[PDB]
Amino acid sequence: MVRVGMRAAPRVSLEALKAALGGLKLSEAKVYLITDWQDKRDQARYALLLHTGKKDLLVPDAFGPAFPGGEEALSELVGLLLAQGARRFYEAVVSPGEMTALLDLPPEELLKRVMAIANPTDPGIYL
Amino acid sequence: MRLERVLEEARAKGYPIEDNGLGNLWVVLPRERFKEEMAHYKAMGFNFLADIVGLDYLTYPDPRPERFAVVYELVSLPGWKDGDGSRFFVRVYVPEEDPRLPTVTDLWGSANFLEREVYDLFGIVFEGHPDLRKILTPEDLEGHPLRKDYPLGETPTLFREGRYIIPAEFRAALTGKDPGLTFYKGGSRKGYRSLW
Amino acid sequence: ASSERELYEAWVELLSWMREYAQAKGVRFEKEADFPDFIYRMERPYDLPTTIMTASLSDGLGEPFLLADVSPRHAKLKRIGLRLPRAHIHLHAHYEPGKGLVTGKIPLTKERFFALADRAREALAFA
Amino acid sequence: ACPAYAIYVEPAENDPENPVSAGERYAKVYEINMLRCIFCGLCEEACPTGAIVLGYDFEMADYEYSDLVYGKEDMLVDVVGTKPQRREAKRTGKPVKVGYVVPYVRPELEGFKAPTEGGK
Amino acid sequence: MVRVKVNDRIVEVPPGTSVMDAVFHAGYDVPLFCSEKHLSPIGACRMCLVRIGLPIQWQPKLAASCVTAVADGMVVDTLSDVVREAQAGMVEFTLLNHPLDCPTCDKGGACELQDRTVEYGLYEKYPLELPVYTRFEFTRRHVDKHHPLSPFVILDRERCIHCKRCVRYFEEVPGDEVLDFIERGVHTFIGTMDFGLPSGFSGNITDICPVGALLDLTARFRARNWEMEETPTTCALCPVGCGITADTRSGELLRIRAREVPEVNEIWICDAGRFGHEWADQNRLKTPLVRKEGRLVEATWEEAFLALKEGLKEARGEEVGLYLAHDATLEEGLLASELAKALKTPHLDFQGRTAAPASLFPPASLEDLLQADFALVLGDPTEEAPILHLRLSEFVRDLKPPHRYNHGTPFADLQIKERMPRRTDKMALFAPYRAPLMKWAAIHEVHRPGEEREILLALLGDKEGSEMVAKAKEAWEKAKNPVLILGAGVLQDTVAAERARLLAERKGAKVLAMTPAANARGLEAMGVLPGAKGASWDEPGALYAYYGFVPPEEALKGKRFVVMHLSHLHPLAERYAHVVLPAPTFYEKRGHLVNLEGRVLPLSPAPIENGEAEGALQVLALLAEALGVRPPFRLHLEAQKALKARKVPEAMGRLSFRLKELRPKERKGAFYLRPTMWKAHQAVGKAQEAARAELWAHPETARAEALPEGAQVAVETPFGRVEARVVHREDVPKGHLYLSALGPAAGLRVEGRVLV
Amino acid sequence: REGILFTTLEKLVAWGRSNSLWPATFGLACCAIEMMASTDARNDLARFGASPRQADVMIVAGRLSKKMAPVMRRVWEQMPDPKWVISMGACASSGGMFNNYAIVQNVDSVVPVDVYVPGCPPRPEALIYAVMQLQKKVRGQAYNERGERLPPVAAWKRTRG
Amino acid sequence: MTLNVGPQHPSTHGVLRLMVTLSGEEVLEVVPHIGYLHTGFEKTMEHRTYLQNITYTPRMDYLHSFAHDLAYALAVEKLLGAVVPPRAETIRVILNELSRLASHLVFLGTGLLDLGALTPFFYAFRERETILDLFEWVTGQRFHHNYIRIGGVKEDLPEEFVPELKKLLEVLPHRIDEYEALFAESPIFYERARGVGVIPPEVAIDLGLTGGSLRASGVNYDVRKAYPYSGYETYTFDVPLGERGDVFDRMLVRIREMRESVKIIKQALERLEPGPVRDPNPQITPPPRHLLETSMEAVIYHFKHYTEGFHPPKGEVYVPTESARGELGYYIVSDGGSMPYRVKVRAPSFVNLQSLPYACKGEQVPDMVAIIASLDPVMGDVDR
Ligand code: SF4
Ligand code: SF4
Ligand code: SF4
Ligand code: SF4
Ligand code: SF4
Ligand code: FES
Repeated sequence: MVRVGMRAAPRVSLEALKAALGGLKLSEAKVYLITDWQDKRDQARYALLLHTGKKDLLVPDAFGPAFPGGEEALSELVGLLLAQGARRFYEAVVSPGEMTALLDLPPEELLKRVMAIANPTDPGIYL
Repeated sequence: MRLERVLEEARAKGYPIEDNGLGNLWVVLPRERFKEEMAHYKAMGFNFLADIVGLDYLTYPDPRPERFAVVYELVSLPGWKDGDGSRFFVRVYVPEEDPRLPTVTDLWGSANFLEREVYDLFGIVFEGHPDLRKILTPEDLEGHPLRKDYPLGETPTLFREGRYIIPAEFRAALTGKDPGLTFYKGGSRKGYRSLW
Repeated sequence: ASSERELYEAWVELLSWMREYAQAKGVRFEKEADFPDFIYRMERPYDLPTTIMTASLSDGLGEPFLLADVSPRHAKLKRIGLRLPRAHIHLHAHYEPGKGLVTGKIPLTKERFFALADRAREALAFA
Repeated sequence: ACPAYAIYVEPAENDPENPVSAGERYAKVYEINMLRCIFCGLCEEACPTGAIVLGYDFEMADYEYSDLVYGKEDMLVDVVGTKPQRREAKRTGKPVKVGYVVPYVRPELEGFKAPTEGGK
Repeated sequence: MVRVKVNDRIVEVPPGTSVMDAVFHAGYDVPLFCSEKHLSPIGACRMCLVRIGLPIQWQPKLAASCVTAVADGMVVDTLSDVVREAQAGMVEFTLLNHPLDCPTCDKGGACELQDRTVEYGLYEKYPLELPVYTRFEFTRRHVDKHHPLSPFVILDRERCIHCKRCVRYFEEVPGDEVLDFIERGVHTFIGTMDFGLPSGFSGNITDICPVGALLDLTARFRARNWEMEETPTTCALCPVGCGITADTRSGELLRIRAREVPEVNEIWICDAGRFGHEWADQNRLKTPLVRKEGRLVEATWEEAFLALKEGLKEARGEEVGLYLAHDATLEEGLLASELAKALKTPHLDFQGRTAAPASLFPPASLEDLLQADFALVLGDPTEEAPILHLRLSEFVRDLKPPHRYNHGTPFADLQIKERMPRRTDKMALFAPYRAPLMKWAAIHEVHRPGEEREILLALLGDKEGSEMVAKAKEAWEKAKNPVLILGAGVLQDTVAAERARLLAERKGAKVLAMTPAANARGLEAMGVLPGAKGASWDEPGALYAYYGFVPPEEALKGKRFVVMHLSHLHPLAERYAHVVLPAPTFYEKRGHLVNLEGRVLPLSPAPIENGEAEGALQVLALLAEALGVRPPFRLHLEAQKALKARKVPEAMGRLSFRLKELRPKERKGAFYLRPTMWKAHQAVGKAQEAARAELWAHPETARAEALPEGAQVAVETPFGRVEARVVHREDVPKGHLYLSALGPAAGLRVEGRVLV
Repeated sequence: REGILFTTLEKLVAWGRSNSLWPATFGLACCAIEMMASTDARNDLARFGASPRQADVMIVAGRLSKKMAPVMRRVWEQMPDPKWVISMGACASSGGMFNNYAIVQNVDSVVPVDVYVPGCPPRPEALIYAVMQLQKKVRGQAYNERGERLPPVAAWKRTRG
Repeated sequence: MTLNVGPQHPSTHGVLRLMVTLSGEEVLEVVPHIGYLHTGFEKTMEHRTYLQNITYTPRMDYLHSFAHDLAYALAVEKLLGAVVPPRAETIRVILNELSRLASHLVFLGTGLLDLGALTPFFYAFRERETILDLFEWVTGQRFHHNYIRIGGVKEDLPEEFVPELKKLLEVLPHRIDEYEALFAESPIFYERARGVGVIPPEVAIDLGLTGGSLRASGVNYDVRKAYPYSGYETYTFDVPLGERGDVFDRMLVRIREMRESVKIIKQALERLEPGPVRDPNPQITPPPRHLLETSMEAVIYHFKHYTEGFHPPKGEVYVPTESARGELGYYIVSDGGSMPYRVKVRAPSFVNLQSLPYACKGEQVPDMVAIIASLDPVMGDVDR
């Protein structure tokens, strides 16, 4: 597993992600959005784990309306997953306290935890 | 009467016999003799195959011979041709690094779905099966959910102002290998049984 | 008998006296404990005049120089006692009907109590 | 006691001058997530003081998730209504009528006023 | 080993075994109140009662398994109808006078009484008979309730079951009888005539109490035992790195407790460690600030990285200072080290860096200090390395590490007798004042600051010391296997430290070196010390700097660009700093530390509310970009790879690292900074008054500088201006002023003045 | 034209819809059987379609398994447009008493929820309360706790896509 | 034509997915696909107290829930060796059979609707409503009632339950007959159901079809009879049977079962006298609520019981029970912890389904619907 990005910094993270995906076709990939708090999307923060199936990618919590210009970044993220033909979007709910510890765990463990907790989600809510 | 003929047979061939005074009885056959012996079991007059119950003993306080163990429930229906009402468990231990076991599909078509379930939830593959397809867990689910090393997968329960509960950090109840909240546990909390 | 009731009423009485000596000298009074048979009384009925089981007079430092208590509504051989901390001093109040509140055969008047409390404060109270 | 883990209680110390409960301790927060809640009443059954006791209201359907996590001050015996009910009854100024009637209220609910039977 | 059989099973077990421990070692169990790990069993609560045979020949009356020795070929019965009946009985006697507080009790889910009662209690009498819980239908004992004993400790006299655990503890382990029973019979109760609860170790009794009589006030009425998320970690407040457990629920630190780890801290924590948690979850900085209009502004991490590229665009790589925390992780120390290798710079240092590296000396293990023949002490153990006080309390009573059972540490160590006699001849202590421990030191001397060096010289034998110092010399001579313990004055002055190094080298003798920095020896071991040019942590040398703490103001003054990575917000920074950033406490960190004994310890992260805080690993990684260098470490795991390549051992492994280099610094004697337990950043809440600064002077010289016994005096140090209550002490050398060094600035001698 | 832009006309159509609210039930667990009670007592609702095509109101009644989510997704998408979603019971609304690998911990993940209805199962009359809610919700007669008036159709608010 | 009958549509009942391999109007083979309701109790319950689990037990077969309640309660009581009071046992047979009448009422309501027409769902619903009102009266809940306890049952029956059980016990004989009246003399249904749905006993046995859809093909096996538990051993008890297993016979058998159930209700109702209601062993049963204001031991045990709960011996256990869907039982592995080490639930509805590719093989398509309703599945039991 690769880890790119840094916590709480939306535009740098988006530019880096755009760099890293490339001409990879995503039709068999699974997209996991890691967040705390089910109800309130307005003050939400978002981290992302992408399981391509041939390799995995982690981004910390740099996304969402929680940070300035963050909403537009999450929206373009999901739009971009959608363009490469990613379809299967999932939402994972962690304790705020977890979020820092979760991404400091080793790749395999973090990934199994994420797939265990993740809820199938409409890509449209992040647009 | 058909049960006696099973136990008497197991004692001679060196098969260990488990008994709880609740009225439940087991017979553990080795891996080798399993397929054939059990073929003989249906042949022995065993109409009905009730269960295939998979067990993951990873987190069980005492050790057992191998990590996973499967229990079949064989019976002869009491209202049929000549039914005893003889019902009993046959247990077969299975290696962690070798989740193999012959199906009794040929024998009972009961063996069909149940062995598939035990494949889905635990990694155990059943030989000679018509179709081992994943049964229960979502198509794109990765792994085998009910085996102990696999997360129950809880999500925090949610309240008002930054307030959360993490169930696994909330739990008052202790498991078998749990210490408890004092220096140790003795007595009833190391296990208890009333005496009728 | 129903002497019980007059006892609880008299207990309320003694509490009143403690509160007074407290304000008078500018020295702390404290309500120590309420009745389990009130707290943990749920729907169950409660007729007692107060819900209060234990009280004390503390000095500046909060260490008590005088202690006072009554039996729960449900206990055998009901008494109200007084204890002087550190001094090994124990007193038992009964109630004889028509006479009043007595320690054995000696009447327990408010005055007697105030004197006992002052001796207590001056001797025992640290600040 | 809660199998759904739907009850959050932040605890607190009674003020001698002006008390809340009968011990030295009371409930600073009581939240219940109705959406998390399964409605066993293991909470009531666990409750030592007969504090928490399930009621009679069912008209609690509401539009927003977080409006559905009830607090202490929505649950006390004096209160008549559910959240959307009461909110409609303020935005209308037309009083609450619950859509239920009972023969009587349990001993454990004592103080809870309800429309009953022909007792009224 | 002595052959014992408990119930259905047989055990090997060393001769001096407590029957209780042979019981538990066989994997059985038996009620336990008065006896405690590391405490004298005295069959007191009489819970542990079992049966013993010696041939089938049963003894007439029951043995308290806690206070019974084991004999060769002995039998022990714990499940008999008669035993279980007796156990139930003692339990009923204990429950007899108790208060009825479970729902409302802070002892909540984990009460030795609750659990023992539910384990062994109500024996089965012989159906669905309707049975009675309670026989006794009379009035209970009612006494004083909810009584604060100290800003940190609360007392319920009703709950107390009169095991001896707290009083026993106070006399045996810390050695301060500030607690004992009062009257007798059933009237007996806990009280004190020493009101403060004076000891700096007082909070452990909260852990020991099998019931809720003694509870932790800083964490009173917060959450129930089960309800906390409990984060096992290690305490970074000083170099001994006790195991702790940081209870947090909903982002906030509720309560710190002791985590037992018999190699180093045993079952005990110090008051500053445990109650000094008030500040970590309390008032803390959650976003990056930038200087815009002569002042600070709340900003994105992005905008501040722009600011950061900007401020370093014009900067050459040897002008940058790199400065870490006394508690900085091995990963942070190592990555800072590797980045300053890459970016050629002469000055990188850490907050409690001592003129002489603690690496000079061979690390000593704690149990080595148990086995040693003599202990030579210069510096104050109580204040500099606090639980060392307690291990020296083990040392003095001749106690030595127990045989290790299947339930681990013995429950009743037959080896600890109650009320033990103490040797004064086993050690020599030399302190700048009459140290607390001077009670137990026959050879003991109050010296003054920077006088260590001359005691050490005397020990080497190049001159003749006082009566005391010649006695000390001679005892260390005759000492076959002594340990030398050295403080700040030793370690903060090159020559003293070298003489120590020398003496302790000549006789093959290990050292326990008390650094004002917690992670000092490891940060040293990751190669974080100043270089040739030599701007040190307190020196205004660099032109551009990164700071992980708050420096002397004389250091900040002058600099071109300054970037601080803190947890709370300092006033000293909003007038001197160009960029501020959020950091996690050690409570919420993840990474490694090195003990003053050379052991590597884990910090797990606590779910405290960090806000948008980030570990220094990430910050350094990000600060390297604006400078051109690409860093070798980003995250914890890769940092682990590089650490492991660097050959730092598994956790609980010892790291061996010596060093032979000194950086001396002159020390300007007017004021001394007394090394203190309580840390400056800890004075919040109830720790408010306890972490107060003090100024001590001999009443004569006090009188000269006009300093009254209760007064809050203003003081200026190069380390900043601190108010301090004035305490008169006749064991303090005349002509000096001891100011509480509530930081890792301890043991430094400084200019300054009492401002009026 | 979505029921909009004449004060007379939109109100008229909006009643039309609210009182017409045409439930398309999507049964899952025991909650579905608790809605089959609702079928009895019912009086703007309980004619179906049943076929999704023909209905405005989608009733999610029961635990929605994770494997089941993409299905319900298309059923919702495969509804005509002026459409509403009621979420019935704890399992649906939040994760319920089953907090785990198996089950969606809020149905609002996959389909835009209009109204939520707590209970395990909720009494049927509560679901009447919810359709009266949703009745009066599409009348634009509905408010949350913050003071805000609520939109007739949620999933007029999600980005489709 | 491999026709794809979807998950929830079109009226393939209870969220099943069916790949009817079918050319024409017959049925070649249906390749069944399940798992859409999988909640994962067997894992979840490893994380709940034995008490806590009693809230999760009714929730699988939600029609006959109390059979879950009964099976689990029993297997634990056995495992920890608890003694259930006679009046509790009687009430448990009453509730079990009443919940059975509820379940059955539902089964035939849906069946008659499924192919054939609408009307009789309503009368069955009326009687079911009287039953649910009974349950609400006693447990405060419609279903998923948290009532049964490892000792016994949560509390006693109120004054008003007895009178109301009689009312329904009065109308039901006439009532059950009215449903029967329409059916037994089946107008179209006869030419609709008599031929369809083939069940050989030998294959029922080979594929393991236990659940009362077994006796409709002429094998005589009832758990209340074959392996008696709760004192069914002591009742006047008729077990209805079928001739050759079709749709029709299954369908009537359960209707007979309803009057016999009602006869068990009346019978048990006769034998009921005042007493206590759960096993007083405090290890097993939380203290009386009244003395929480007096006894130390009470409070300790209350607190402990409702937090940690209790620890049964290390052991495995299982007991068989009869639901309206067949053999049900809990296989409980306890490790001596406060929560079960593992609970595997023997799901009758799960084994019963191996015989549908068999059952509807060669049948009609309109009938392929009816032949499903006739097998009476409940998916909560299946997926689980
Ligand atoms: S009824 Fe009580 S115990 Fe049960 S889920 Fe609701 S809050 Fe929890
Ligand atoms: S000390 Fe223990 S037994 Fe007593 S009230 Fe507290 S928790 Fe209960
Ligand atoms: S206060 Fe606690 S530790 Fe001290 S004697 Fe009493 S019960 Fe034992
Ligand atoms: S002795 Fe040192 S390491 Fe231990 S708790 Fe106290 S400050 Fe922390
Ligand atoms: S909320 Fe309750 S009634 Fe509804 S599906 Fe979930 S378990 Fe069943
Ligand atoms: S007597 Fe207290 S444990 Fe031995």
